[PDB]
Amino acid sequence: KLTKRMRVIREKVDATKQYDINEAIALLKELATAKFVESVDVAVNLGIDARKSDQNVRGATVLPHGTGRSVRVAVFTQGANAEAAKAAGAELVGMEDLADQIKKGEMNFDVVIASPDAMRVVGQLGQVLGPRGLMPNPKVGTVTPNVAEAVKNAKAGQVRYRNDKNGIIHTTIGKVDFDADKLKENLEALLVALKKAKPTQAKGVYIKKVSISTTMGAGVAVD
Amino acid sequence: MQVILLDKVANLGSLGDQVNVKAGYARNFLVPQGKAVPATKKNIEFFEARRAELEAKLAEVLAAANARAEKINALETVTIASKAGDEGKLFGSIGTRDIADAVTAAGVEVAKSEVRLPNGVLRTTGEHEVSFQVHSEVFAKVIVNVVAE
Amino acid sequence: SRVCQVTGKRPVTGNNRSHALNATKRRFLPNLHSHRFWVESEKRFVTLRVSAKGMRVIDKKGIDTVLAELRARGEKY
RNA sequence: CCAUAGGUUAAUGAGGCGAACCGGGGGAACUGAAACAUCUAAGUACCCCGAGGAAAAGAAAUCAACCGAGAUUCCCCCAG
RNA sequence: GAUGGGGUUAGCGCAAGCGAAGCUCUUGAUCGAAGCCCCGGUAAACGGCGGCCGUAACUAUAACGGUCCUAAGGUAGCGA
RNA sequence: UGAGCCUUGAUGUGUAGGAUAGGUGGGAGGCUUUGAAGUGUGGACGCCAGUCUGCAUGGAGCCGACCUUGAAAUACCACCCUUUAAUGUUUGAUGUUCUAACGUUGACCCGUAAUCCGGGUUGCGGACAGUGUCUGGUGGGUAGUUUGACUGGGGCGGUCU
RNA sequence: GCUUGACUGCGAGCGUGACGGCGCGAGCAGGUGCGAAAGCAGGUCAUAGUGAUCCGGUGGUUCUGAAUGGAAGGGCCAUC
RNA sequence: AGGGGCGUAGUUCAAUUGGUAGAGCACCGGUUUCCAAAACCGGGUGUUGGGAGUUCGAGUCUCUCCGCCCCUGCCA
Ligand SMILES: [Mg+2]
Ligand SMILES: [Mg+2]
Ligand SMILES: [Mg+2]
Ligand SMILES: [Mg+2]
Ligand SMILES: [Mg+2]
Ligand SMILES: [Mg+2]
Repeated sequence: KLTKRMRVIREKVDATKQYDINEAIALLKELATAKFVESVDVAVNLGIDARKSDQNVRGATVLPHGTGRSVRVAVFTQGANAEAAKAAGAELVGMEDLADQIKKGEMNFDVVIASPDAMRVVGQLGQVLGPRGLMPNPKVGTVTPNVAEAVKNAKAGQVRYRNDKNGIIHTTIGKVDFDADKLKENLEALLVALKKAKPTQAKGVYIKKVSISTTMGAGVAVD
Repeated sequence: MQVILLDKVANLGSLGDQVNVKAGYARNFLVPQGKAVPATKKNIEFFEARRAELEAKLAEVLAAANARAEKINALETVTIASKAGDEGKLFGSIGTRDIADAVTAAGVEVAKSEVRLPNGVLRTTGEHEVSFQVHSEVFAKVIVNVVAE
Repeated sequence: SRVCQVTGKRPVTGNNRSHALNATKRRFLPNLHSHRFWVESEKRFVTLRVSAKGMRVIDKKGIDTVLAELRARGEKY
């Protein structure tokens, strides 16, 4: 049934047992077996379940190491914030024209940032940006008066996360070619932000399991 | 309830095998039927003492076995004669009776049973290679020279 | 009577309580059982009225040792 | 089958009585609480067992508090 | 006795504080029968056997019912 | 025969549609004589639409990839979620085959001038029954009590701040 | 229209109750609000909208901490 | 208190279990026969207790706002 490519992947990783961060990151570097450069895919299970409305978590984190995942930033803002956004390196800055370009189907951006005054225009794009999860939300810091900082903070390696229905976290710390030590710092910085996001009523281990995997790599548990 | 086996009760093992077992089991079955005894400090030392006693017994019976062995192994060739057997046709055989006395030479007594004569009943005249079994593991060796009357 | 021949346990009295702590007099009796103990020296079975706690001490102390103490008290068998 | 149970003798000892006191095994209710359940009365009355002129207890796995005391019993305080 | 929370302190810390191991206080996952809930039966088991409305060739009455409560509303016989 | 997890397999129709398109990322890939597509029933299930791959056969093809679509696909993976199925791990639940505890108000022998008792022999039952501790339920069977006052006597009615 | 005085510590002197208690209070201290200010504000036009103590719960607190350091527990404050 | 539970057309009770609330009888009509009654249809009857989330979209899942429940439980 399984081909030789798939069988060697599961031969390299024995996921039936847990592994320590030091060993886990070593395994991740040896799992990079693809024609194209891969990106680490986080597989963290939370004991808390989003089936309770108040237990939902939305957060953001800027990573110094970065991820490489495309970061084209479209900015909805007016006035001095538009110049500050351009000076901060925003690829697209506009309001109604850029919204109408989006309505015309020009979607050459990966991240939308909006000023609170621009929320009126971005709200009209809710049918387009909403299902794709690109809609700016204050809880992730993408709706801010300090538009230049949001453009900055993003660019490099700002990553977003939103809990699913099964209470699982599927983020990305960065590319696979990143150094093991940097990747460990990357996930560690992510982990502390999750602890802050944790509520209180949740009478369960915040994380049900921490695992890491690449594009075609197997899941190695982290301890 | 530690108890020292006296036989091969079921799967518990065999004679002389301390094993942990539920109290009731021994409290009313092994002991009143005599199949075992508690392996208590006092009893266990007596047990091990009897064990070592029989062990040294085996040592001696095998130590004295090598004694008889060497006594007769190293050369100790015999040349006793009896009937009118000569050369060519040695005529008669030498069997459990005369052979035992021969190797014994009024000393190294080896039972007539052990006189394992492999090459038939040694009818031809000449050099003959005869072994003895003083003990089950001891493989003794003797050379017998047959001479005419 | 309900007296253990090994440990000497006998009925004792206490109170039945309740959620209102009402106290009514009661009796606590030992977990006595008539058992036939195998005495090796006489190769015989001797029946004793023993408590469940008494059964535990018989294994620890030995069948002969416990009987020796009973003979000091002095009784029939 | 030995044995054991059992049986027959012979030696000793115990039996019962007696006031309170003492130790132990059991152990109320009336009453008080202005009723009444917890509680009180009370481990009292009473019953049973055992002992003595006394009994019981008794020679620290005790107290103290960083200083020390040195078995048990009894009295006065501590203290309502 | 799963898990979680406290207390204590080896240690680390200028100290703020943190906290190993151990002991300890607690929280009570899991297991858990009858019973109860539930499903039937049983009245020579304890027991129960009402109202409302309409309807006969005159009236009347209501068999012929219908309706509600109820579980179901008194038969034979007897009856100031 | 239970209830568990562990792993694996399988399972994911409101619809548009590629339609047996869980959940969420990763993901432009995918992908591979090592059985390319295929071709033949291994298919069993299922919506009977479809799905996974006895294995044999053939030898590089295979496929992210529009549109609608939540929507982009059992093409891509961690591995999980549901439906679960098997597999590994644990307590129990009965049934049975036992005897050795225990029971015998079965038979026989002795103590023994004995329908008691004890011992022995044997049979039957048997890890039950029965008993102890703890515990749920039931329990006028038996106890200890309560069951107010004002009031043109009391009760009834009414009243009590 | 603006606001939180429905303020905190107190309180001269009175009222009404057998008492437990209840009620009124200028003024003082600290911080407020509204006014430009004088000033007003310690809930509501007033008089009903309520329940003592014990016990337990919660927060705060250098008060206590049964050898000592803690802690438990207790006390005090807030409060159920 | 704590753990299970339920509140859909005037009459009750099904469901869906995110995509989609019927039947019951009462009522008015229509059929059916020579005609009546019985039967057979049409149809007029709904916010799935209520409120807010979650959602592309939920009477459905969740949080609950409650009423009415069954089990179970506690010393102002
Ligand atoms: Mg009284
Ligand atoms: Mg005297
Ligand atoms: Mg008359
Ligand atoms: Mg009384
Ligand atoms: Mg009166
Ligand atoms: Mg006003």
